[PDB]
Amino acid sequence: AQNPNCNIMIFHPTKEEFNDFDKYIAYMESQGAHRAGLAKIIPPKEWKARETYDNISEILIATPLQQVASGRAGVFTQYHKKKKAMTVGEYRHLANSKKYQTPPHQNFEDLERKYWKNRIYNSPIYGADISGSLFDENTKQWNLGHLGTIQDLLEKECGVVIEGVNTPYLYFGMWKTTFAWHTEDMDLYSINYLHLGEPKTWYVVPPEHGQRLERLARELFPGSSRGCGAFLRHKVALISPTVLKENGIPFNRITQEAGEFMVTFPYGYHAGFNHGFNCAEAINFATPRWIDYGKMASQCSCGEARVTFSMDAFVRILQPERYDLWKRGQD
Ligand SMILES: O=C(O)CNC(=O)C(=O)O
Ligand SMILES: [Mg+2]
Ligand code: NI
Ligand SMILES: [Zn+2]
Repeated sequence: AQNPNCNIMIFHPTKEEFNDFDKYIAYMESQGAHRAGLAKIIPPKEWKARETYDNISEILIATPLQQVASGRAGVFTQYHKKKKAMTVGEYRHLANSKKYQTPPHQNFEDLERKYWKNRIYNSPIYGADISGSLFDENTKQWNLGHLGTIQDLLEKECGVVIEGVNTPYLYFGMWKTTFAWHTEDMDLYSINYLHLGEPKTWYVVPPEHGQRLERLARELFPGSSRGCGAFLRHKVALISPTVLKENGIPFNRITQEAGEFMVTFPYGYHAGFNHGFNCAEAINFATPRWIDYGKMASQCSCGEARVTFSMDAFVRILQPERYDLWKRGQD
């Protein structure tokens, strides 16, 4: 069995191997990449996402989210407080202000330590989940706005045509902005390109061990667990590496830099934080191997998780028994 210790693998495709996205994902899997839950892909040196980032300041962040924490330094939840709209250029200035800028530090490790020690005492503002793309239309390779859609994959595998579309989202981050422990909707893959700015640190639990993380989370967030049998779908809970190690949960960590892709694999729980002002783009995708994960994915039916239009058909076709209860939570 390839990659049996479930380590995060890093790939360096040539320009020729960068042509066929599906083929390269399948290649990574042949080498065991999926066992980690997360892989890094460094594009060939010839490749570029676009010519420059000099003209992005007028993009609008209609609903910036202030991430307010509750709990203890290693075990906390976050809620999102909506703020007034601002442009990317306004957000970048805010991120660089004395209140929100990255502190002096020695290296990524020192910064990680400062994050875990101090995150809860601050409320950073995240420009997350903005529909759009920064890939130039002429970029032909690994262009997240031109991937095959999940609806087309389900149709190809299962023969059923369904409604829905699949488009990318932009994330504008600052120091301490945080993504809570989660897997993707319907335990899909995700792909994330860091377009510009400061790094993003990731933590991941191998898919084969995801239920260990779920059991710990039920213990650590006991009111939340009573409220919902899949509350990590709410994307609000954080658990530090120190706490995971204390409880024997297998995981790995890696830092993504500007110009790099990350791929998360079906049912690979992940969480992380941004080092300073940055812009990432991400989208969900599927392969034939995903179908069995989609069929088995947990669902939030308490009402909190509230998701996209396109999830309806996935539930309806892959999980018909769950459909009626799930839809009541959507309505
Ligand atoms: O970048 C972020 O804030 C969160 N991204 C992801 O969870 C992903 O790309 O799957
Ligand atoms: Mg602009
Ligand atoms: Ni994700
Ligand atoms: Zn729920």
